[PDB]
Amino acid sequence: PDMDTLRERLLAGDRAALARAITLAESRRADHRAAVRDLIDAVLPQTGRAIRVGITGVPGVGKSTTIDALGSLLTAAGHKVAVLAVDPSSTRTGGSILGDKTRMARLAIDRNAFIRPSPSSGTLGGVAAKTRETMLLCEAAGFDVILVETVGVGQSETAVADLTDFFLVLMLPKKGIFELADMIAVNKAGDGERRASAAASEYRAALHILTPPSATWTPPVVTISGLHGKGLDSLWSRIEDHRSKLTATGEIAGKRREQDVKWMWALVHERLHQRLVGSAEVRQATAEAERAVAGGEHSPAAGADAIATLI
Amino acid sequence: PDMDTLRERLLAGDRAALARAITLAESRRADHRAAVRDLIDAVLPQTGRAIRVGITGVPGVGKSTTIDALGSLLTAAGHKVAVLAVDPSSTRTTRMARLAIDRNAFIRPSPSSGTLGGVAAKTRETMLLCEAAGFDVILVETVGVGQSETAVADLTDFFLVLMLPGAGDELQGIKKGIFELADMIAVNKADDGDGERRASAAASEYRAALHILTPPSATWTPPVVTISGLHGKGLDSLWSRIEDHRSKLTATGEIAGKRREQDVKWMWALVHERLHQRLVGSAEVRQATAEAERAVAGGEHSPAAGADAIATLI
Ligand SMILES: Nc1nc2c(ncn2[C@@H]2O[C@H](COP(=O)(O)OP(=O)(O)O)[C@@H](O)[C@H]2O)c(=O)[nH]1
Repeated sequence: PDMDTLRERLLAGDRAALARAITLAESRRADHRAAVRDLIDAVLPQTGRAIRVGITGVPGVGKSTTIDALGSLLTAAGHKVAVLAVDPSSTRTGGSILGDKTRMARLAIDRNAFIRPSPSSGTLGGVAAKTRETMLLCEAAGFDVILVETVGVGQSETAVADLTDFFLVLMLPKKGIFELADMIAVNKAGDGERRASAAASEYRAALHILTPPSATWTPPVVTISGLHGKGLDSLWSRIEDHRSKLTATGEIAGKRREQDVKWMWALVHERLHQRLVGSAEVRQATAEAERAVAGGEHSPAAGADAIATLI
Repeated sequence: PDMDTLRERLLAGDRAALARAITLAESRRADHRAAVRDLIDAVLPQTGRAIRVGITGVPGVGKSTTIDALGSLLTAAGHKVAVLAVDPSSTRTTRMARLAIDRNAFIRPSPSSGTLGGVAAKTRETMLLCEAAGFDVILVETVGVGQSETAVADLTDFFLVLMLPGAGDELQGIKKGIFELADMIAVNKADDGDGERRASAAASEYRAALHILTPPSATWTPPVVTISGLHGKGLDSLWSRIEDHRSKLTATGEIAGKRREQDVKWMWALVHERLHQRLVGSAEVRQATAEAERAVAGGEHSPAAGADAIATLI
C-alpha cells in the first residue's frame, strides 16, 4: 500500500485512509507496524489538538447510551469524535474486525464519528500503547475529540486515565476509580433527580478527603440523564474549562509527555513479552518459571534469572 | 565465603549470617549475587511466617518515631521485628534510637538499584532472608520524597498511612494513589492537650468520608485511629487491628493470594531491571537510550518509534 498517498488521504480527512493506517498500527505483524511507524512520526506535528477524555462506569447503567448522547451532542456542534475501546481481554483474543459499534446507535451511523474496538496485543500496556498510536492517527486526521472508554470487566481504568487528559467516572445513585476522577457524573437525573442529587452530594463529600494532584483543578460532581441528554452541555463545559486552565499552566502538555514515556516503555516490555512466547520451548520455560514463583517453589529472583537466560 | 554453613546459621537466627547474606545481595555484581540467590531459594520453605506491614507518610509526620515506639512494643511482647526501607533516591547512589540497639530488631536502609522495581524486588529478597532467620514482623517504610507507596504496598500484607493532625482547613488529605492502598489511617501527634483534640477531629473527617466509599461486607474496611508515636499513645490498639486483619484475610486465603501476585510482580520487575542494566551497560547505549526517551517526551518522535529505537539497542 502506497504510504505517501495513504498519509495525504489521512491528512485530508479520508476515513478509510485513517482506518487503514490504524489497522496497520494495530497489526500483530512486525512488518506492518514498522511501515506505519514512519507515517505517524511524519504526521506528529499535526497531532495533539484535541480533548482526550477517558470514560469509565460501574457495571449496570448507562455508559454506552451516555457516550452515544455526549458523542451526538459534540458532532451536532461541529466536532469530530473518535471513541476508542480499551479491554484487557483483547490480550487473549486476536481482536475484532467489526467491533461492537451499534451499542452506540446514533454514533454508529454518524459520519463525523469514528468507533474502534480494543486492539490485540500480548500485554495490557501493549493494548494501551497501540491505543495511543491510534489516538495520534485520529488526531492527525482532524478528530478534535477522542473519547477512550474502558470496555472489559477487567482492570483497564488506570491505563485509560494514562491515555487521556481528563478522566470521567460515571456512577449510579473500586476505590482506585475515585482518585482517578477529574469529575464524577451521577446518571439518571424528577423522582430520581432527588436520588441523583443526594448521591452527588455524598460523592462530593467522599472526594473532599482526596487531595487533587493539582491546585488548578478540583474534581466536581454533577448529575445527568444520558437517556434524555440532560446535563451534558454543562458536563462538557467543565471538561472544556479544565482544558483552558491546565493548558494555560502547561499541565496538560506535562501530563501528555509523562504518558508518552510510559507508553514507550510499555512497548519495549511488550516486545520482550512477544519474544518470550514466540516459540514453544521459551514459552514453556517462561510459564514454568512464573508458575514456580507464584507457587512459592522458587524465589522471585530465581524465576527472573531463569527468564533472563532464555533471552 | 562458603554458603552451606551460612545457610545453616541463618536458619538458626544467626544475625551475622543474616547481615552477611544481605551484603551479598546488595552487592552490585554477579558471583556474589548468584550464590546469595541460591541460598534464598534454599530457605524459601522457612519464609512467610510473619506479618508484613508497609508504612508510609509525609516527611515530618513522625514515622521514624512511631516505628521506633511500635517496634519496641512488639519486641517487648516477644516478636522479632525487621525494619526495611524503600527509597527511590537509592537509584542514583540510627534515627530509631531504641530499636537500633535492640537485638530483637533488625533495621536496614534502602538498597541501591537501577529501577524502583529493582529496589523493591531487592527488598522482597531481603524480607525472605529475615523471615527465614526467625523474624515474625517485617515493617517496610517509604523513605524520601518520591513515589514509593505502590511498591511498599505490593511488598506487604497490610498498608498503613500515617497522617498529620491538621483538621478543617488544615486537613492534610490523602495523596493521589494512597487511598486505594490504605488499609488503615493513623493520625499521629494526638498528644495530651490540643493534639489529641485536633487529631481526633481530623480522624473523624477521614472516618466519615470513608464511610461513604464503603459497604458492610468486604473482608476489611479501613479503620481511622489516632496515635502519638512520641508519647507511646494508641500503638497497642493500632497493632490489634493489624492482627484482626491478618486473621480475617488468612481465613479467606487472601493474604496468601496477595503474596502470590506480589512475587510474580517482583519477578517481572527483576526481569525489567536486568533489561535496564543492559540499556545502561555502556556510555554509547546509555546516551542512545536517553535520546530515544527524550525524543518521545519532546513530542518529536512517537512512543512506538522511541520503543523501536530502544529494541534495536538490545
Ligand atoms: N508532638 C508530637 N511530635 C512528634 C510525634 N512523633 C514525632 N514527632 C516529632 O515530629 C518531628 C519529626 O519526627 P520523625 O519521626 O523524624 O518524622 P519522619 O520524618 O516522618 O520520620 C520530630 O521533631 C519528632 O519528635 C508525636 O506523636 N507527637
